[PDB]
Amino acid sequence: GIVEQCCTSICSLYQLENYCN
Amino acid sequence: FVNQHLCGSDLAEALYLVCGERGFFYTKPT
Repeated sequence: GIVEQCCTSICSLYQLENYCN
Repeated sequence: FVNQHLCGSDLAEALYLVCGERGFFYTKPT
């Protein structure tokens, strides 16, 4: 997931854009 | 927006600022 992978790790807008329409 | 730590609120607030009204889904992890 992101709640754990994005919190335990850092993420750039790119990853973000992969979780929205 | 750079690449900082995404956690709960920030997670939504971060997507809230990239999609805002675009509607961003952040389903829960396994």
